[PDB]
Amino acid sequence: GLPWYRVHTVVINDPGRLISVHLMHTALVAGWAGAMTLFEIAVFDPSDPVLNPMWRQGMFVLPFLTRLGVTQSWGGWTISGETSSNPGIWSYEGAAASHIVLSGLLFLASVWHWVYWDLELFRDPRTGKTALDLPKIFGIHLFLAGLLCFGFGAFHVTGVFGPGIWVSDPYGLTGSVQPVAPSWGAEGFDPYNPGGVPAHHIAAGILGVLAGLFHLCVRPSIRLYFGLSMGSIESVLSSSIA
Amino acid sequence: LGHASFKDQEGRELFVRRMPTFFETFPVVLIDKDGVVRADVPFRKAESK
Amino acid sequence: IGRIPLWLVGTVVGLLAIGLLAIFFYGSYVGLGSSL
Amino acid sequence: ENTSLWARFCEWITSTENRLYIGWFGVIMIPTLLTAISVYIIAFIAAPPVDIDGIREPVSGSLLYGNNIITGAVVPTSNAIGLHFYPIWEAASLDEWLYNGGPYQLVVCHFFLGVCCYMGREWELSYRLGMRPWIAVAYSAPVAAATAVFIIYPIGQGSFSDGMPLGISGTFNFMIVFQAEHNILMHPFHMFGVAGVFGGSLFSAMHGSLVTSSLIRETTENESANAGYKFGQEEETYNIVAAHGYFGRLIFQYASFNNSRSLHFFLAVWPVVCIWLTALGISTMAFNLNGFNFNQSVVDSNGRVLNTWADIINRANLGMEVMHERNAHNFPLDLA
Amino acid sequence: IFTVRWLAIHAIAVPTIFFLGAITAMQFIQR
Amino acid sequence: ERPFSDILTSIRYWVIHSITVPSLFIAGWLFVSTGLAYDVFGSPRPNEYFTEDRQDAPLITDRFNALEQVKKLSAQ
Amino acid sequence: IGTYQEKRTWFDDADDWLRQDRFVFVGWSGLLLLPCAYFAVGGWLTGCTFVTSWYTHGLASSYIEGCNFLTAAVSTPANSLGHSLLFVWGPEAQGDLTRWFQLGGLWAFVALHGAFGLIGFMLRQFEIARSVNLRPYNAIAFSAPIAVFVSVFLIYPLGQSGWFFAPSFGVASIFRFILFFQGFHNWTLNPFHMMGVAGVLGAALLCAIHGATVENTLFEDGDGANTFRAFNPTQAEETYSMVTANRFWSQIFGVAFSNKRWLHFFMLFVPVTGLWMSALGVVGLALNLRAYDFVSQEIRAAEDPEFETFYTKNILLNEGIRAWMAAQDQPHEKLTLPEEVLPRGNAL
Amino acid sequence: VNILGLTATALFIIIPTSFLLILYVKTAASE
Amino acid sequence: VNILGLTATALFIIIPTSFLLILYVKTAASE
Amino acid sequence: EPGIVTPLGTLLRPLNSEAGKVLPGWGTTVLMAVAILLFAVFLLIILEIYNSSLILDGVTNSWESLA
Amino acid sequence: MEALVYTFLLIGTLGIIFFSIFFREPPRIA
Amino acid sequence: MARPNPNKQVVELNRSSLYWGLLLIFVLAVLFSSYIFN
Amino acid sequence: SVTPSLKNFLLSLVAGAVVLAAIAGAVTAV
Amino acid sequence: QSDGVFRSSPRGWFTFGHLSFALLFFFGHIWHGSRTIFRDVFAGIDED
Ligand code: CLA
Ligand code: CLA
Ligand code: CLA
Ligand code: CLA
Ligand SMILES: C=Cc1c(C)c2cc3nc(c4c5[nH]c(cc6nc(cc1[nH]2)C(C)=C6CC)c(C)c5C(=O)[C@@H]4C(=O)OC)[C@@H](CCC(=O)OC/C=C(\C)CCC[C@H](C)CCC[C@H](C)CCCC(C)C)[C@@H]3C
Ligand SMILES: CC(C)=CCC/C(C)=C/CC/C(C)=C/CC/C(C)=C/CC/C(C)=C/CC/C(C)=C/CC/C(C)=C/CC/C(C)=C/CC/C(C)=C/CC1=CC(=O)C(C)=C(C)C1=O
Ligand SMILES: CCCCCCCCCCCCCCCCCC(=O)OC[C@H](COP(=O)(O)O)OC(=O)CCCCCCCCCCCCCCCCC
Ligand SMILES: CC1=C(/C=C/C(C)=C/C=C/C(C)=C/C=C/C=C(C)/C=C/C=C(C)/C=C/C2=C(C)CCCC2(C)C)C(C)(C)CCC1
Ligand SMILES: CC1=C(/C=C/C(C)=C/C=C/C(C)=C/C=C/C=C(C)/C=C/C=C(C)/C=C/C2=C(C)CCCC2(C)C)C(C)(C)CCC1
Ligand SMILES: CC1=C(/C=C/C(C)=C\C=C\C(C)=C\C=C\C=C(C)\C=C\C=C(C)\C=C\C2=C(C)CCCC2(C)C)C(C)(C)CCC1
Ligand code: OEX
Ligand SMILES: [Cl-]
Ligand SMILES: [Fe+2]
Repeated sequence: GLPWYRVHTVVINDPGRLISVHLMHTALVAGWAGAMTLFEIAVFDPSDPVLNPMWRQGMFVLPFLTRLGVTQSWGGWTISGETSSNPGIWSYEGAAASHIVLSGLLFLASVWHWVYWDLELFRDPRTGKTALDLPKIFGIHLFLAGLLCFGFGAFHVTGVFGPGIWVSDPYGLTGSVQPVAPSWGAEGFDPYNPGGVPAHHIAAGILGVLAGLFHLCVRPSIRLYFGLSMGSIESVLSSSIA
Repeated sequence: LGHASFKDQEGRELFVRRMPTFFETFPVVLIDKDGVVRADVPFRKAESK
Repeated sequence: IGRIPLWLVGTVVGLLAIGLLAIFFYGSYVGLGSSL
Repeated sequence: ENTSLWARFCEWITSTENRLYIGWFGVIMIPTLLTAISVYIIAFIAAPPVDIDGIREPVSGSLLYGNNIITGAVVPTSNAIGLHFYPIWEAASLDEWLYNGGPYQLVVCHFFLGVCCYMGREWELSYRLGMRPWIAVAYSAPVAAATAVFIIYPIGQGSFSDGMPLGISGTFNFMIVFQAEHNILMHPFHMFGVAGVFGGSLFSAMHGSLVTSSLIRETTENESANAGYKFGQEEETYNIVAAHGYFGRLIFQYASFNNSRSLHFFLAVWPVVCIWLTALGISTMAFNLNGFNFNQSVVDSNGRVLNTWADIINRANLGMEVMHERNAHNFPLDLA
Repeated sequence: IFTVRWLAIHAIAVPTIFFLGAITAMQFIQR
Repeated sequence: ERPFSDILTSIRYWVIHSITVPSLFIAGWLFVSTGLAYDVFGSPRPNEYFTEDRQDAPLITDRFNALEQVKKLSAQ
Repeated sequence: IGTYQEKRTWFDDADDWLRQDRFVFVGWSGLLLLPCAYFAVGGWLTGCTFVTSWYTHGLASSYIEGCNFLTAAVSTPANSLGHSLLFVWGPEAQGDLTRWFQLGGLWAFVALHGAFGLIGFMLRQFEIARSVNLRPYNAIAFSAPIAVFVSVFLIYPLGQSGWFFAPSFGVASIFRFILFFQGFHNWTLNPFHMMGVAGVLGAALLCAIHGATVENTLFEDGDGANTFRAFNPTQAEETYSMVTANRFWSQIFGVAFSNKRWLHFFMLFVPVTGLWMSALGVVGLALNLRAYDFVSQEIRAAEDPEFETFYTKNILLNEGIRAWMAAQDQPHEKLTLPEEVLPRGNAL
Repeated sequence: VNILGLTATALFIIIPTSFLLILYVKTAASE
Repeated sequence: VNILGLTATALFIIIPTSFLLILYVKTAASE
Repeated sequence: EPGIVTPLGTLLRPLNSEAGKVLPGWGTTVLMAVAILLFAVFLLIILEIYNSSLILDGVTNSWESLA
Repeated sequence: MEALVYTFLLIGTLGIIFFSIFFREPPRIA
Repeated sequence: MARPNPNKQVVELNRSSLYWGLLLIFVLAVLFSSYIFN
Repeated sequence: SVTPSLKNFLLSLVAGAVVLAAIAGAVTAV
Repeated sequence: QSDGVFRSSPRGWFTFGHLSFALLFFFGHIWHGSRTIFRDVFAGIDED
């Protein structure tokens, strides 16, 4: 029988059950993000933006919420020391509740994929067996990642639609969330330059879109398919982990 | 609490040797502008200079 | 083609190796690194 | 005809039918050890503080006196006793017997007798099972190490307080003070011991990987490969020729073990002889033979001292030496 | 010559003898 | 096949190794006895460890001008 | 392969030449292993022979200065260089090989080439195991010391101020590095190091006990007093009695192995797990996340001066290491620490 | 930390122990 | 009893749930 | 026997049909060599900029880059 | 309160040792 | 392939592996309790 | 412009390509 | 009720956890790549 450390090997050959367990893990991660944000807001003391900031209070995902734009809270305060007149729906608790309801919906989707696993979409019609066209799935995922990265780099960080990112003075005294102009020069590869992030995300998104379109268009070769075992799920698991 | 400036009897400005990252307990040394050790909190406190 | 005995070759090589190691050990008491 | 009481007792003692073989070595191994475990559990739980250095500064060492598992340790005997024998009857009261470190001597003596008779019992069961008897010869290396760190070093330094404390933080204290005294890192015997344990880990991984890699396919991928091995079988479970060929084209062809008997003998002999060497290194340090001393060895043409890595090790030894037993030295030279 | 065995032995044998000669020479270097 | 039992027992092997190995030994001897080792590897001689400007261990204390500063702090 | 014609090309010719029996197997990994490992070992042997340490550490670390095999080392670069890769074409060496040897770039050369040689050697075990059709448990085990090398020689100095606090390649320099973690980190007290010690000691015990058990539970197969000539490689029978071994260790120790595959897997598992735990501990120490003190015991000892333990003795000893080490261990700090402030006990 | 560590230790000594007991009894009751 | 309640409630949950789970998987293992 | 037929499954059906349909020969592995070597060059460039082993006219590689 | 936790963990460990020694699965020898 | 799942597997954990798991958990707890309690 | 560090880096890339070609030539020369 | 010893930043905890997880996933990638290349011999050897 299967040993205790081989239990998940039951879903190597099942794409529907694989999607179900991926959704279950993804729901667990989203629920943890929401629960952690609620816990940190519950134990958070905003009574000193200067001498007792969030990194002095051991806040983990609060800087990550802050860095991308979430600065106001539903508690009627702002981490910069101001007063939130109307934080809207995208506050710290708002993002946490959104993560919680996303976790619930993903749990329901995981249950549905666990039950309705036998979908002929997972079966190739040439032989009737269950198989996945991993190069084409990778092309779709790379194309989607390219669109998402380019949108994040051209609409969120640049501020034409989003709020921008956290920009400050070199000594970190003021600090705020501003839209940032992309630096297409060598200074854009300056690690401390905030303008590198929009330029990098725009260029990487465009190149990922092109690579995904190429992967959708062109099939692999005999030598590569038999060498890296592109028809195997442990190969893509190994490389994704890498 | 404000910046601490240390002075000896004849008026030279001594400064503390800031403890590096690797050390958790560091000997306290008040060393001058020229880099000569002028005062400390001596562990010996007998035949201490 | 097997003219010289392998045991004699090994004895000569081991003698040179032992004498060379003795030379190195003698060099630890004279010259540099000998505290003198 | 086996009716007399001593014949029946001898047959029961030498009986291989017991769950654990006792034997005539076990008739000493069992009571001495169970004495040592009993007093060791009791001391580790509720031992009052012990004046290890003889300077009337006691060390708690026990959990009920505020120690955790890492810091908990049976403290060595008082330095005033030294190498004197201190049983309970040689003390007027249990209070001073515990204050002076008597449990440490009792545990050390009973443990030495127990490991010696465990080695004898290993030989005895090898004899009564028709086996070759050198398993006890292999076990003579950890026994040598324990004797060197519990009895031989106290003998060489003149005090049981100088032995390894029965614990974890006490063990680290023993190692640190020992480095201060003897510079054990710079000793060839300790170097062979370190090479032996590192090579023992290497060879354990090598042999296990070679055998587990070369198991004959007798199961599927949904069941454990261990289920392919049936106990009591005579058929071989792995390809010795394939494993030897893999090792030969991995490292060297003519410098590889093509014989499993020689390979297993090498696996047996390497860490055992290296632990023998390091136990003898500790025992030679007990008589103050010490490691390599290279303090101020590299000197330039003008005679100025050129410091080396051995000089930095000397600085570490100084830092340990000026701090170990911070109140037990009334004089500069540490001859005790 | 010009074999893999020859090259593999020589790449670790020629510098070994050269360095052994150098270390033997510097044994006799006095202060 | 040359299982090392023929090459190590042949005078044909040993007539050319009776000159090459001693030649390499003499080359290694002269490489350090002529100061070439100190030249190419930058190791200081026993008489040049300390200069007149400094009587202690040198310190690099810089990164981007380390070449020029180690040239200044070396024994010329 | 796979009922295809598979027209021969230069790749197939190269694969055919690389995967051929010879003295030292090359393979594809030999295109990286042989130069990387050869240059790493040769660089270490050259640094231990000629290249000095007078400018990086102010120390003698080669045979040409008077150091022997134990005290010679390829020294780490200076802390002011930080984590610079110290290329010979970099901004520090700038093409000068002689000054590059004096700048400590040989350490970075040897370390990077040795890391890539470790990668190539484990790829070599992978490629040989695929050539002879064996499972790669050898390099699954060899993943452990590569992780140890990475965590110790790369991850730890990367987390610290620079390559200066990396281990210099040499015996006494490793001893200095070891005593440095004793004094500055209390690396013995770290539970991950505790698991590493347990793994190595258990692996050595397993190796010794398995060799002794096999060699002492052998079958006769004799007509000769030397058992080593009583073995035939081409056979399908066991030469040591597993049943007798199991009975002996069940009646001596209490438990015994009944599965040879599980026994050898355990002999694989113990050192790999121990070395990986030690690597995790060194990664923790890379950020000075030390298991240095027990806080409750510290407050108890501070509020009650009659409470002495071996742990407090170790704390005092580590303070002694840091104090009597810093001045001559870190020349960049310029710690001209006076005598009167150095901790010192009664007399001695 | 005096009792939060107690709770963490309790959870660590039960949850995988209970899980292992589930698997062990699930195998032991099947012949 | 602020966290004594924690440890008491914890063990009161743990011991019967582990007991019942062990005997249940004993039942369910045999078909 | 076919599985559970769904409109979404029939819509995404041609996206997963050619399981095992590959190109003959080596395909675009020269393009593999070109792309992978340029990516290694770019990655090395990034590493040298961030390690300060390569200095440019416009980069600073410090917190005053925020200035 | 920590000492009782330590003593409980160690007596549980000795219990597991005694259990593994004396109530182990017998070898089947089949 | 059918209405029931064809990849129906039985998880096994024998008594020796139970011994190893219990010892691993208890020894890890003994080792790390002094650090968690601090 | 072309800094000295960038120029030395480009020459390093050229030298790496040269030594890779030399290794390939030594391999194909058997 | 602070104890008096210095603590670690969220940056430090992030880096420590991610480096430990990075080495663990290096091992995971090794194990899965070994299972990838050696999938046919995962149950043993061919013995032929
Ligand atoms: C996203 C990465 C990833 C993925 C998808 C997989 C997937 C898989 N692994 Mg793998 N592995 C990974 C990473 C990953 N692994 C890493 C990083 C390591 C190094 C530690 C390993 C080491 C490893 C080994 C040694 C083995 C597998 C095996 C397997 C297969 C069966 C797993 C199973 O049922 O065990 C069951 C798991 C449990 C019963 C619980 C384990 C308890 C853990 C130790 C503590 C609980 C963790 C906690 C809940 C969450 C923390 C994780 C999070 C912070 C990331 C499966 C397909 C097995 C295999 O090869 O199949 C034949 C196997 O032998 N993996
Ligand atoms: C579209 C839905 C959505 C949205 C809008 C958000 C939004 C947010 N999430 Mg979130 N999350 C989601 C889904 C979503 N999440 C899901 C489904 C999960 C479960 C997996 C999570 C789990 C999660 C966690 C655990 C956390 C968040 C956090 C956050 C907040 C900060 C994000 C951050 O950390 O920045 C940065 C994000 C990154 C650095 C990700 C980098 C992606 C890498 C670089 C991709 C590279 C690989 C790629 C394939 C290569 C492409 C190749 C190219 C050529 C194309 C933010 C408000 C954080 C938080 O603060 O809690 C509230 C937090 O810790 N989320
Ligand atoms: C890698 C991700 C990550 C990181 C970087 C952090 C970082 C941080 N967390 Mg957090 N946390 C995480 C994941 C993470 N967390 C998750 C997944 C959870 C859900 C369980 C939590 C729940 C959580 C809470 C409730 C709290 C924090 C808090 C904190 C902050 C204080 C430091 C600390 O954690 O104590 C020290 C960390 C350690 C000592 C790590 C232990 C080292 C290893 C894991 C031990 C090895 C395991 C061992 C075998 C187990 C045996 C022990 C047994 C005997 C009991 C810190 C910045 C505290 C805070 O400041 O409030 C915001 C706080 O109260 N975290
Ligand atoms: C101990 C190291 C190690 C080992 C044994 C393996 C082993 C394996 N890897 Mg892997 N890999 C590694 C490290 C390692 N890798 C690292 C660090 C990465 C980056 C995260 C990768 C990324 C990776 C990917 C993406 C893939 C593999 C794959 C594989 C498998 C196929 C064989 C192969 O192509 O190997 C790998 C070959 C190498 C590691 C050689 C690379 C070395 C280059 C050529 C030298 C570069 C030097 C250059 C001058 C840079 C120096 C600059 C300086 C400043 C540092 C195999 C099981 C493939 C697979 O299918 O898995 C099943 C695959 O998909 N690996
Ligand atoms: C310090 C102890 C130690 C040493 C010296 C060592 C050495 C070795 N192990 C090997 C193998 C193994 N090691 C294994 C498990 C282990 N090995 C361990 C510990 C060690 N392993 C431990 C603890 C384990 C258990 C996890 C396995 C499983 C294998 C093998 O498969 C293999 C073998 O067949 O063994 C018989 C050999 C193949 C190395 C090689 O060619 O790489 C290529 C050469 C390189 C990379 C050049 C070295 C450059 C190094 C990394 C940096 C420079 C260092 C200088 C050259 C020397 C500095 C010396 C000072 C530090 C004193 C090599 C002799
Ligand atoms: C009051 C009291 C009790 C005070 C004491 C307090 C105290 C000191 C507490 C601490 C105690 C404690 C356990 C501390 C250790 C903590 C610690 C560091 C734990 C490490 C934990 C851990 C997971 C580490 C990871 C590394 C790891 C996996 C280690 C495993 C080590 C391990 C079990 C090794 C095996 C040891 C060993 C004895 C093997 C014997 C093997 C054996 C029986 C072989 C015989 C044999 C051989 C054959 O060849 C054949 C053929 C047969 C048939 C056969 O039989
Ligand atoms: C949490 C609270 C519960 C904790 C549970 C802890 C349990 C500890 C109980 C104390 C252990 C004492 C075991 C004594 C068993 C004697 C019976 C026997 O050995 O077989 C008889 C058996 C009888 O013959 P047979 O039944 O025909 O096989 O053979 C013998 O006569 C040998 C007698 C050996 C005597 C030595 C006693 C065992 C020493 C090792 C115990 C070490 C103490 C530490 C315990 C943990 C490590 C194991
Ligand atoms: C042990 C430990 C660890 C791990 C950890 C983890 C793994 C974590 C976690 C965690 C988690 C995992 C958490 C969580 C949470 C969750 C939640 C909180 C959830 C949710 C959900 C909900 C609530 C839903 C609801 C609903 C439904 C039901 C459906 C419909 C919709 C709705 C929404 C209504 C480590 C190793 C790291 C170390 C440290 C410690
Ligand atoms: C650095 C570098 C490089 C590289 C190099 C190389 C790679 C080489 C080499 C080299 C080498 C590789 C050397 C060596 C050395 C060695 C030696 C010096 C040896 C030894 C040994 C001994 C001395 C001992 C012996 C003995 C005896 C007699 C007794 C008993 C046994 C024994 C074995 C112990 C180049 C320039 C390219 C570039 C730049 C960088
Ligand atoms: C280890 C080994 C080996 C070997 C090595 C060697 C090299 C050895 C040697 C050795 C030798 C080379 C020896 C010699 C010797 C001599 C002798 C042993 C003698 C004698 C005698 C006597 C007793 C004397 C006397 C006298 C006197 C008293 C005085 C004067 C007169 C006379 C001289 C008469 C080999 C590698 C092969 C193989 C492996 C193992
Ligand atoms: O007791 Mn334990 O450690 Ca033999 O040295 Mn003298 O005494 Mn005391 O000092 Mn150093
Ligand atoms: Cl002490
Ligand atoms: Fe074996």
